Amino acid sequence: SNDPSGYNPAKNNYHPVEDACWKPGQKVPYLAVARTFEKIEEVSARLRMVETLSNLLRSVVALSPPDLLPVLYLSLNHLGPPQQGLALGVGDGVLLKAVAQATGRQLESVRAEAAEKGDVGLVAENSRSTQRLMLPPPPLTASGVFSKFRDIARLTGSASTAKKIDIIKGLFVACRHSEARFIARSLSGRLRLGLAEQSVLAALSQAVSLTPPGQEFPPAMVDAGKGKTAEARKTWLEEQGMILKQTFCEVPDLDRIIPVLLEHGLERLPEHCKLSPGIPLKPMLAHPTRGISEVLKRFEEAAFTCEYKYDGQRAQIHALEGGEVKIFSRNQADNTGKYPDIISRIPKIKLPSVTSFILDTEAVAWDREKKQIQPFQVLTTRKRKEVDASEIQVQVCLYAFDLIYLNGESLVREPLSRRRQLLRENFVETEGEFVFATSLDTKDIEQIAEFLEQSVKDSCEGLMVKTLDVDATYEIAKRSHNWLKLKKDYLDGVGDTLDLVVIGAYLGRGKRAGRYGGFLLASYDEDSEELQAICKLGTGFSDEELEEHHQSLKALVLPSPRPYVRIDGAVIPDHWLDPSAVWEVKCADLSLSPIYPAARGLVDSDKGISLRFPRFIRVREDKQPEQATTSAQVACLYRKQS
DNA sequence: GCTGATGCGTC
DNA sequence: GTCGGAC
DNA sequence: GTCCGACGACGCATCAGC
Ligand SMILES: *OP(=O)(O)OC[C@H]1O[C@@H](n2cnc3c(N)ncnc32)[C@H](O)[C@@H]1O
Ligand SMILES: [Mg+2]
Ligand SMILES: [Mg+2]
Ligand SMILES: [Mg+2]
Ligand SMILES: [Mg+2]
Repeated sequence: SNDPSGYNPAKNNYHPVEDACWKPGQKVPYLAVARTFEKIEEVSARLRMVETLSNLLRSVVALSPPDLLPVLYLSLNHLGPPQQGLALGVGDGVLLKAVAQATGRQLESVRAEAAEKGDVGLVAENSRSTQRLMLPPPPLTASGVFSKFRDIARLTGSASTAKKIDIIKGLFVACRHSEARFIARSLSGRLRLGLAEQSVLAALSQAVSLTPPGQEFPPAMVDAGKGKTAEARKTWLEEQGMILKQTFCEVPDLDRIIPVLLEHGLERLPEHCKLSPGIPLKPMLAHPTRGISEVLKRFEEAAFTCEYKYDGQRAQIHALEGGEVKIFSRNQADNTGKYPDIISRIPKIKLPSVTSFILDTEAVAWDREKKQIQPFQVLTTRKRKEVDASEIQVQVCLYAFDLIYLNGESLVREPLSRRRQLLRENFVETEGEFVFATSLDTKDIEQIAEFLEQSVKDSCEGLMVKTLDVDATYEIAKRSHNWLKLKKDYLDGVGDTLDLVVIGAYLGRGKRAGRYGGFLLASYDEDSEELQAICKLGTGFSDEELEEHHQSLKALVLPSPRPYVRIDGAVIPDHWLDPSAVWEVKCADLSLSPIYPAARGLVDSDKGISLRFPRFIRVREDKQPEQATTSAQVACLYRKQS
């Protein structure tokens, strides 16, 4: 109704009409979204973030229903449904170049300031635009910005980058107040509100519950909870929240959900949006566990099963009523074109009485000559888009462990004991092509230990543990991490541990802004008496330990690298460090690296060795660089993985 | 027609 | 993928 | 326990520059 600069979606007694900063039917100003982002990032309690976002959404619902879908995508920093594959194709380099041109500054200067500040958003908004005339263009709108993000993403092929930069410069030219900050963070893929998919869904269910869509204007019902006690209100909002969450888990597509929501309302939503083959769904996830004893603590007395945890890529296989077959990744991306070989074997895995299904499987590289699982790295050499069956060279075996839908029946609310039985009886195993995950039903600690040892001997990461009947459904909305993963490298006394030298530091971004966010590490090659970069490291240390690292490594900063340090193709550190600090580092496995020089020539002529899932464990004050893990030791640890 | 840098999606 | 912080 | 965003290696896919 006035100036969006003063918009406060965090105010007390927020009124969706009277406190909006735009008029009924008007397009939602982008500045309204930006001020909402400001108020969100100012707080740390999710519940406060959700109310703030809910207030904006209620104003959108009340005043400008068509902008709901854009505003939600801007809030998630998504371009659309994950199975459609839209991607910006920008990257820091392009974004920074656009900021340079827009502000008429040198690229190197913008790059150095972004790194120093740990944030592109502040650089893009604390500098004015040269192309801007005396008369600014019209103010940006939420849907307008979203459509421009989509335009950027749809630009492909030769000469597309320059067209992308033009759109980005136009946006920065039209920005006001804090707008440029959130445009830039969105384009860089680092919106970092502290609020994401789960909080957005909560704000959306809260908003449509309190301010129903479909009302004649002016809406008679602006706050549908005002007539309820505080406790009844909270119970009601939690129930409505679960209706939305469970539907979205089954159909994580806002293009489908939002129109239904505006037309029929939330309570009728499940009737219109149901789980079905051909629509990807959210997969069930797992929590790590320390050991067998913790497994018994979380599962108490409930019977459970242990399954090999195969080291491949999750594949959600959909067989539609009528024959069509789709395959999706754990992030709902369409991998159908990547697996022509699997699509052709579907008739061979399902009994003829199966008319439709959704299977939960692990695609694993398989050596047909040796009849043996192959490592995850081999699997990754497969082509991704538009693959022809004849050209496949790395074969895949599917390891199936769950069944989510069969013959028209959703199994989401059924216990695993029944889902597994339907999987085992209606599908056919073929060695090297499609098999059921090796499993063990027991409560005996001794058997479980031997079974965990055996899973590793059989080329697996460890064990997956799942209840059979108690809280054993596939309802992600109730618990997304219902399963437990047990790997050996989670244990304190098990796993490959290395002592590596810190040779560089990278300036932190976001939460790490103003300090180091990552470090470059090296092993010691005793033949050439050089330090060879082996991996980067950015997790495992607490906020306190990280502040100590910054204090302790600041005397070691060097203007130039030492001659006996070799990094080859690794990212050049922002700060070179005199080799001195030695840290203990844990990884899940060692891999052959196309960029790191550590141990190059000892296991492969061209490739050195790096670490899979590295994490900081502790400082090794009792170790000098000469006593750090050697490149020969690295090579020996890699060979031991057979 | 080719290549290095790098985006993007696996983990 | 692992991890720690805030709730 | 949930939710979130810091950060990791790696390989195919993509495109400015040649
Ligand atoms: O390490 P993480 O949390 O990503 O592990 C979960 C992934 O493990 C894969 N996987 C392999 N074998 C199984 C079984 N038997 N059951 C469940 N998941 C399994 C999946 O790809 C999963 O995302
Ligand atoms: Mg950097
Ligand atoms: Mg895995
Ligand atoms: Mg730690
Ligand atoms: Mg590129």
